[PDB]
Amino acid sequence: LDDLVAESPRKEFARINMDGIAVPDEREFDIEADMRPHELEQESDTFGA
Amino acid sequence: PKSAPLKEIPDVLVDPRTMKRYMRGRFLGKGGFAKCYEITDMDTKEVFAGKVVPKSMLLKPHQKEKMSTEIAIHKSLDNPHVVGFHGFFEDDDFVYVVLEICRRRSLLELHKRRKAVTEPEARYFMRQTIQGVQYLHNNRVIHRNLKLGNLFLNDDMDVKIGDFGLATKICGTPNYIAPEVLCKKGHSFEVDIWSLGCILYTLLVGKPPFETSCLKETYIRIKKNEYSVPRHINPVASALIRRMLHADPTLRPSVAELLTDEFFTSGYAPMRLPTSCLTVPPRF
Amino acid sequence: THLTDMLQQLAVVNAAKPSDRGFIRQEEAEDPACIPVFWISKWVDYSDKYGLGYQLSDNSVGVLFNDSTRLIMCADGDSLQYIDRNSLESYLSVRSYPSALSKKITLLKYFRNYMSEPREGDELTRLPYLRHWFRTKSAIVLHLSNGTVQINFFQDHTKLILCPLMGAVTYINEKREFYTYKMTLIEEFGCCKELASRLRYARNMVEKLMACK
Repeated sequence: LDDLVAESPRKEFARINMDGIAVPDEREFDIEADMRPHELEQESDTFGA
Repeated sequence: PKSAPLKEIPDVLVDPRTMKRYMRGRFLGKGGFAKCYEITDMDTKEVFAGKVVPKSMLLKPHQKEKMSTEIAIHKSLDNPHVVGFHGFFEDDDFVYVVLEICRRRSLLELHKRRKAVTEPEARYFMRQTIQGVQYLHNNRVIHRNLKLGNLFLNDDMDVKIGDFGLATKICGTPNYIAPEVLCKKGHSFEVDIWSLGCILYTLLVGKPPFETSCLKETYIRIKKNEYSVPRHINPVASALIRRMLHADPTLRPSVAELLTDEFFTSGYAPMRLPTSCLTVPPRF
Repeated sequence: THLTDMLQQLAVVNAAKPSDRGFIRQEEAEDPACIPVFWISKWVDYSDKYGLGYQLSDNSVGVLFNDSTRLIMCADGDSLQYIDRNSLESYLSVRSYPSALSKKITLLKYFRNYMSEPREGDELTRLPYLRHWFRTKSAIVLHLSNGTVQINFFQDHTKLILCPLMGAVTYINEKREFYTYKMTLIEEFGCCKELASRLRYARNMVEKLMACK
């Protein structure tokens, strides 16, 4: 299990609510999200061609 | 050995009679000895399901007889709840059949994912299927192989009855066989009614009413009319199933009185379903 | 049950050694009738703060929050399903929600916004949701509530999607081509080395899913 860098919360050991979390500006969310692991499967615009 | 090497299917299917060109796309599956492909009409870009049947498998007059009957019957059909026939043609090696595509597959696949569906969903699928069967019987066609697997679904989740391989207008082995066929009392439209009975049971219970591990016990259960509707099914549906599955074809309902049974006139009956229903229960 | 049945199906195909055959006929194991209804098209691992956000193939979206609740938005951008800690599922709209869901709704929209590039019947849309996931350096694994397990391989941008209900495995290659195979047919006709090793890998991933809970 050491390969696991991240996983879903185990309800038993997880925080019980998200009251502790501050909601950011969308801009900061977007910037930080770019530096997070993600896949957006961008398929590029062919501009009608 | 005892078979010729299979001929390869052209990349473009041409109907010389109408000069139409269908680009053969992806494999959709193989049903019996036919293979089906997504085909695209290269002038209009309409997409269809192309059933490709090798002539090598049509050699005896009985097999050609069969194919030609399936085709004559099916082309004579035009109904929102029957798979649309859009034409047929042939080269030296194949008979190509152009069908309305049903991209959401079949009620069998739905059965495998969902098992027992909710009663409203059952209402919806059975109503649509029955309107289909009504049309067929009004045109003197007995389908004779109604099953989950030939109740097709389109992208709007409308049901299309297909696979007219055993159909006749007034055989091989049907999925759900009626007792009268087995007893060899000959048979009539009531046969279709029996199958709908088996389909309704299956949609509500989550498993087939008769079929078991061994084929011969299935047969016995069918002759003896031996099946049981589980207690958690409600009475109204249970009574409908019993009527549909009656040992005596003369005592099963007409297709015409199916939609007026209390199972259809009571209870929530959604008129449309979302595609989400293909995999999990709906909102309700 | 989903994972258990999946594990057993994978053990069986893998134990038949489908690539170790003189002549592989992979194409005979194809079963397009078993094509998945939904898969995960996009995802964002923001689990250091909020949770994991994702988009399904029908453009609905979801987030698994770090408190083990889930909020799902349909394609219409309005209808939501919410799954609380005790797995109770509630239906609501984004116009009308409990004030306790207020932060989650905002977070959800953000994910949705970041990932983006109504006939009769649509109102009955209910979606499967993300039950568990884990990520390693080379792959992510995603388990939905309908039993589907999806494995994205990061190196070659490929995917496997496994369903224990259809007994099927879909491979999505670099060129984004979907191929769906019946695993009992893979057992009979064989598959290539590359697929076979991905099936072994999948059995390993699925074991890791069962071991976290």
